[PDB]
Amino acid sequence: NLNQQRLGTVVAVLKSVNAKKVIDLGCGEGNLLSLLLKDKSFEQITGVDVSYSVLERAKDRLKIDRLPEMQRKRISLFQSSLVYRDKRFSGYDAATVIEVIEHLDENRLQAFEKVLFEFTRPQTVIVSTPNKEYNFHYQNLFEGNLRHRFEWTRKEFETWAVKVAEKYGYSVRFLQIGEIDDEFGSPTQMGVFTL
Repeated sequence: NLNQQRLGTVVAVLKSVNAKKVIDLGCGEGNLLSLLLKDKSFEQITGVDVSYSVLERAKDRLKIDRLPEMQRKRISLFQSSLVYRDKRFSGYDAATVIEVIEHLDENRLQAFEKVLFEFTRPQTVIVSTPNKEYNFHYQNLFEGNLRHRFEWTRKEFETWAVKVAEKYGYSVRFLQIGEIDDEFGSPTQMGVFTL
């Protein structure tokens, strides 16, 4: 499924840069945390979410209060707004922002940018967001999955990526996740930012 490819790619990218400490900003229900917890190469796995409701679901989904001792010593989950600085954000090799920016209004987005690229400022930053164009053509209204609004087009994602890259001094690489359409691109767009 697409989610597998999406999260599977993030992990792959993280290993390519030999990231040992990873923080997933806006971790939702911990799906990425799950996959990361399966790769012993990651020494510290951290998830952050603005809603404790979602964090609680993440805790249950991961059965954190069940994993072995050495397993629970590597993961951490905590609540934060993601728009203000937080000391708990520093000291990481990489930060992941999966399907998060399309949900942020102009205001929260710009503040999130400073906290991420200026304060947290990790060696690697992975960001993925849907492709409005691709979905418009392959996603049926009210249908939960692909195959036959606030999402960004390729141009919009590329424009944003170049903007933060040149403003904060990151080199940016563009990846296409999912089946590629010669005219519309792929289901999800990904930008890999490196210092």
